[PDB]
Amino acid sequence: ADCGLRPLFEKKSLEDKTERELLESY
Amino acid sequence: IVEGSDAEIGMSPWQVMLFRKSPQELLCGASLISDRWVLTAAHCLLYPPWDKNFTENDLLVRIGKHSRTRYERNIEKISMLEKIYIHPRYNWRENLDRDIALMKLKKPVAFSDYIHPVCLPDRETAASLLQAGYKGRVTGWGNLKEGQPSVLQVVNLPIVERPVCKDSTRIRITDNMFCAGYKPDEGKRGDACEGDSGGPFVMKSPFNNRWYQMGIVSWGEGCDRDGKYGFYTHVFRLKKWIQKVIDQF
Amino acid sequence: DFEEIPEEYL
Ligand SMILES: Nc1ccc2cc3ccc(N)cc3nc2c1
Repeated sequence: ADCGLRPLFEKKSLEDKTERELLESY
Repeated sequence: IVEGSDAEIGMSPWQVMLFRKSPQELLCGASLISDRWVLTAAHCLLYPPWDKNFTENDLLVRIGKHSRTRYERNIEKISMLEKIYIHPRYNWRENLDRDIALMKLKKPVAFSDYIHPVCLPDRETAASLLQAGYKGRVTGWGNLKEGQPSVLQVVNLPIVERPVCKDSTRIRITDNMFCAGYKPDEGKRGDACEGDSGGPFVMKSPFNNRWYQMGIVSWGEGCDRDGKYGFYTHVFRLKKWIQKVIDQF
Repeated sequence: DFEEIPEEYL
């Protein structure tokens, strides 16, 4: 239900160092 | 992980370490899918050709880790296993088809900044995201070359077209596998390696911004060898089995 | 090579 939303990233609206690489490949 | 980088703290809160009790050693990676369940590769536990047949009492699950070797005192949580379930049709004789296993924890772990479950894909998420060229992310404490990292490593890799996967190996590829990695010409490198098996291949949905586990690190021929690819268990194709066992008890 | 873990886990 709360799955896949990281406390230190998604929950605080912070992005990790390389996640944009993934989103840009879609 | 070969050609990856150090993971950020809390970057992969579902990452689980499969740890042998005696002797103390890293066996494989795994992932947290609920407060009580861990998903990994069946070959991490059962592989007769090498006399590998681990039972619940042989193992510990360590969750919330970052450092490979350090006991992260008020950060990681170590759990005992209650029951291990291996896919009844896991094919260790031939090609590691249906390389998947579920482990039920003795008791629920509490979530924290460092411990949080990953989502399992539904039909449409799998359909939208499992496409050649789309990149997923692999994490683990496995070897850096075909030596060992001090901290969790991460690498992002593109899913590869089925034809090129099947044409890179003599092994028979099934619908329950997909392969990923860069082609020789693409310039970029990266692959899982020994110690990374059982770990998660995850993708972030652009629709709801959640991380979903699309694959499990299953097998490869060497590590980061040109013209070769990593093979992953297709999590969605085996979700019926996953739901069945978590429903049973 | 791994740091010793608390004995209540073994
Ligand atoms: N993509 C991958 C996935 C799993 C792997 C497991 C391995 C086990 C032993 C070894 N010598 C090399 C391995 N390489 C792998 C490469």
